[PDB]
Amino acid sequence: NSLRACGPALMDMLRVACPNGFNS
Amino acid sequence: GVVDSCCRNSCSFSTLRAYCDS
Repeated sequence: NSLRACGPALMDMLRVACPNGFNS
Repeated sequence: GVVDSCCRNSCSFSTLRAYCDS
């Protein structure tokens, strides 16, 4: 029950998981 | 932040989601 993502994949996952986006 | 929680470590999907903007 886990996920691990680094670099562009992590940004692509945040893009689809987040409706209103993300900005760190 | 999200890199520490989900790249340097694995995270649950709800944790990923908590790092979204709202």
